[PDB]
Amino acid sequence: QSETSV
Amino acid sequence: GSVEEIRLPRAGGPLGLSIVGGSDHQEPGVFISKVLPRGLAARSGLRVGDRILAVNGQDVRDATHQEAVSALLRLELSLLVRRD
Repeated sequence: QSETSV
Repeated sequence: GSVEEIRLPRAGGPLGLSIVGGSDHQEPGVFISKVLPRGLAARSGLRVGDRILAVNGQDVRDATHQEAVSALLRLELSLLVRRD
């Protein structure tokens, strides 16, 4: 699991 | 719920949003987990909990996390999202 900020 | 297109200008700054989920990461889909309060995504109408359906016309409903990341980074950015 991950959260990717862009 | 409801489906909206949200168009953002590609002006060279961050989009100001974060995503979670993906077809590799129960409730299926790629979701907006954070919208930075004064960033471009917030100003443009994006909201936490929105599901990203399409990025510049490209279907990401069943995309992996990394597939959705790549589509977002790829002149304007069109995000088809579902909410509610």
